[PDB]
Amino acid sequence: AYQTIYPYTNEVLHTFDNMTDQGLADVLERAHLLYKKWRKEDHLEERKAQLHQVANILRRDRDKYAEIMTKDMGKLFTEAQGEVDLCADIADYYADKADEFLMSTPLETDSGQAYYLKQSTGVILAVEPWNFPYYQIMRVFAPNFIVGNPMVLKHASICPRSAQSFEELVLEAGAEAGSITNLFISYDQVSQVIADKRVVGVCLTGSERGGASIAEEAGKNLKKTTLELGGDDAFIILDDADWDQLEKVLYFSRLYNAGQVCTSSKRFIVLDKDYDRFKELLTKVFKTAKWGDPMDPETTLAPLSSAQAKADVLDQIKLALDHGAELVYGGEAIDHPGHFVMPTIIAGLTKDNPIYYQEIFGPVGEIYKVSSEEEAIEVANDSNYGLGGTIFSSNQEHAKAVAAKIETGMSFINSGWTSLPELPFGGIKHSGYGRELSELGFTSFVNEHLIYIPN
Amino acid sequence: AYQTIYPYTNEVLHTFDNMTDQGLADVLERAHLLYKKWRKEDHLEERKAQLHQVANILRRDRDKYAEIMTKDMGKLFTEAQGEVDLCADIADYYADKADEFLMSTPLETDSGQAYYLKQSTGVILAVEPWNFPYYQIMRVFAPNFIVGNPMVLKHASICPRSAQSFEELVLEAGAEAGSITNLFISYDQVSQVIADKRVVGVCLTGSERGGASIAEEAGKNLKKTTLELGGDDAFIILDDADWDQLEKVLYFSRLYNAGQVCTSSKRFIVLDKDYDRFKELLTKVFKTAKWGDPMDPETTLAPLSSAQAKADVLDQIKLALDHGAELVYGGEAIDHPGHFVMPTIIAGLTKDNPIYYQEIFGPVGEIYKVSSEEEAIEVANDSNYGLGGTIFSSNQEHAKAVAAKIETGMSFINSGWTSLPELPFGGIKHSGYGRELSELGFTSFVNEHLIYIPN
Repeated sequence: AYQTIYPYTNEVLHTFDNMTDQGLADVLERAHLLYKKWRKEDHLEERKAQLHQVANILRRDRDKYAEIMTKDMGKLFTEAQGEVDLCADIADYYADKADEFLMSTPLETDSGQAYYLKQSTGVILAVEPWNFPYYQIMRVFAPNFIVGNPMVLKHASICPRSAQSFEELVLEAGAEAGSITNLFISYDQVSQVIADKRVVGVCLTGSERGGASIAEEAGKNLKKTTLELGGDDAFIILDDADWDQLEKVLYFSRLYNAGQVCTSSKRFIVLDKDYDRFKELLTKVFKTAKWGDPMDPETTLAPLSSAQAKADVLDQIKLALDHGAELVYGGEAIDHPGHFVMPTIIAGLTKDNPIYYQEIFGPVGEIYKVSSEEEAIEVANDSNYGLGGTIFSSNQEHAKAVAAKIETGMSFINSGWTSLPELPFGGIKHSGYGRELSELGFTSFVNEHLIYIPN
Repeated sequence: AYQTIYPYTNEVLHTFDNMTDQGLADVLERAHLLYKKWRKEDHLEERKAQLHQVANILRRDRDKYAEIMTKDMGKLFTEAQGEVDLCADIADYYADKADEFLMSTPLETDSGQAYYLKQSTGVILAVEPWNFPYYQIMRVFAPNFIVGNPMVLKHASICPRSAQSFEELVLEAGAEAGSITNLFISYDQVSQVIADKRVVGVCLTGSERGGASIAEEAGKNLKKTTLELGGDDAFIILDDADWDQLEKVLYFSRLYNAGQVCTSSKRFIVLDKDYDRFKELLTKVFKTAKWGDPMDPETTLAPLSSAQAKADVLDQIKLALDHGAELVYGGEAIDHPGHFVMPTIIAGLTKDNPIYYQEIFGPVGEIYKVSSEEEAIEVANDSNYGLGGTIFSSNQEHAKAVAAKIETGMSFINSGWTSLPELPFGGIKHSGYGRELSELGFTSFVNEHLIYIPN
């Protein structure tokens, strides 16, 4: 069921009715007709103006949109405002790069004249998670809206108000009905949408289980897909790391959004000589956390998104300890109605311990000890994920060399994760395939139409 | 079973045994280790020199490789020689472009420095068809080899000698064992390969059925894929078409490789005023066909690839006629042990006729009649396929404007299909997704690894 249940009080705020089969059919036909309209007639200029208007409205009513996310999945109101700003940046970026990104591409050949057009393909289905209600949508809506692919959205069950308000936001900006439509549907209906001839692609962000189910259904129907899955990013601290700068990013690196970030710095990798120093520094940092009302500007740690999320993180901590891990800090239950989990630090992780290979979507620092840089690289790559990662070193060329050896899609030098409109986002292995954002994400669902005239 | 049965005499020449579970396991491990070796050490220059050597050997022994394709699937020896020459060009092209294509790409950002590397990902599984034994393989092997992705191949059951000899060719070029390995496996074993963690991607060229099976399996395992499926390309003749130039390309457009080409000109779309004239012309061109021994340089029409192929084409022709189509030329059996089908032409096709929407992988010309350019476009787009197509017009500007309105991946002006290393190849709808060749095909299974350094 689609419901808004405030993670801070655990009170049901809204309950939405699921979309009917007839409604779904009407939505797909409307989207398909809109696709044909944009395919036969050039309406790019209008879409550009509309996307800029989406950005204007977000600026103006930022606090309202920020509060909706907080009440939906519990993130700090201040973090929610930051999320809105990034959405404004993404919307404006694609509106500005439109003409450039859609330009035809000349091809070098001495046999004749050749180039390819970048054309739209059809209706795109987007399946998104709750950790960044607006950002997850905008990452794919903005580029596809500009190319001309109408979109249908299946958002997470716990952030229906965010999903619904995004659709209303685009309609308010003046976009034609059908540009994007939220779908309060079940898993079976999602299968029907993917099997619908009017839908030409699927982009999903979420868990491996959901990804495997959606990709399997898409493959059976010959629909292209892009998958953005979990991560268990390695944060590697080399011997020449600047610890003054290190202390400044630690809180953000693992406790931002209460650790519910695919690119969170889940696995800290430190050298023997810095091991004790780091355990003490991370503990000092985690101790500054102040949990409570996410709407209060003083709160610096939000409650997890749901009761189930809290239960899973707590069980993972228990599992780690039961298999030999060492409890460095926290691990103490928080007495409060909200889904709170206190910052916790575990170490003494070994390959025979299950948690060594598991992603923990919570405020849990994990410390891995290595004796050399080569050992650091080995541990970083001994993972089923390959999304992000950080290399901390005062020597830029050194950091760049080590980063290249990490089997992952993204490497952040001397900093936790960052996402910007101009930077491609995506990974490898179980983190998925394909990319979102930049010009790379822009063409995921565009048809490169070759035009060839031989001499 | 994997067997070489000469289409001209229907004589079984070779019978190969299937690879075992252990053999498959040994191959995957070897390929996986080779991937690691190339990822840890720089062996690009050697791979470049080795790819050039593959081209040199193909050049030197062109006739032996050509005859192998002729004996496997029956194409004209002269055509087979042409395929080899294209393979030589594809090989030389990626060897020469290697450095340029692998260069790191700078990303413009005002927040700091950013760029992304083009790194290898792992072992790639290629599934190929018999229509172009060597070209189908080279299209994907050349780019992935340069990238550093070892490859495993599952080729068609009727062209095992081609598959086996291609592996021997790469070995003879000095490439390390495992660079590419042919696999005489079953469909079940193909599923195991896709589910093996050492395999990170799958590129298939073939029928919709095979495509859906492999893509569905890949999706379930979170593996990225590219699909090059069939086509039912429209060959549109506009009002200002140069009929002298038209007559020169017609034979090739539909009878090349006996019509067994995905980008064959299967649907001729002509205006009322030109209808009768085109019927006469196509009939005149088709009458020049000389079927017989494909090794004979006198032959201009080869037998189909198998008895089943022949049976399917003949049934499609019968189906068309039973539903209202008109027989304009041919349609009579050829008495000979070979799998021969004489050039046939049908017209009077209506949307109510099943064949109107079916691809015919044989020497069957189909004529659609329209009254205007708008109708020509509607017919061309009223298809489940969208691979290639042709626009015939003396006014290039006009031809290009019309081509842009066709929903397909490629448009050839005043000529039938053509494939070059520098040109991207692929389509939309049931024709698949993704592109081969060019730079686009080069990055299908590349990990664009982002390196970001904030100010």
